[PDB]
Amino acid sequence: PPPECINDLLKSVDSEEIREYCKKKKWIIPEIPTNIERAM
Amino acid sequence: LPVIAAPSMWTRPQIKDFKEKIQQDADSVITVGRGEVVTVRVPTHEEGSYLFWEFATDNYDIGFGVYFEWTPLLDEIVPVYRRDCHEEVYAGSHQYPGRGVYLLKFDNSYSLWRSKSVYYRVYYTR
Repeated sequence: PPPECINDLLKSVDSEEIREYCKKKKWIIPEIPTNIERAM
Repeated sequence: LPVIAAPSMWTRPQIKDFKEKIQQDADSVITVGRGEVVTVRVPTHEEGSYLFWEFATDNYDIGFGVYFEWTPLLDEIVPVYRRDCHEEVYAGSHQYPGRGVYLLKFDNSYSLWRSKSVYYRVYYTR
């Protein structure tokens, strides 16, 4: 699963369905942020 | 020096599905106060290619941008600009310039009277 092609897909066809499928095939891995900073 | 690839950005019409899905899986909904800038730090994974982001808001627009912090140098990936993400979901992607940390800036600085509810989702590829 090439990274560049996963991108053209989601651009053109994007939904919860594509996202979950891409999650299923482990093409996209859910990300965990580290810090969430707050400023004024 | 390292050449930085251009980010990709787009939108998808189904906003209600996104916010519905977000609330289900986890509670991560950032409430950006008046005149506030929230920065979500998203580091790169040792074996990883791209970072994909999604974000949306309930009643109002908000500023969004993406910076990259090296391994404190800062590259500007998506310049901070106001998006109408209350109408639609906003998505985008970028290829790793190298080893570092992505800064997703949600910028409410301009808004005097209005807090913004931010639903977001992040992914990466391998």
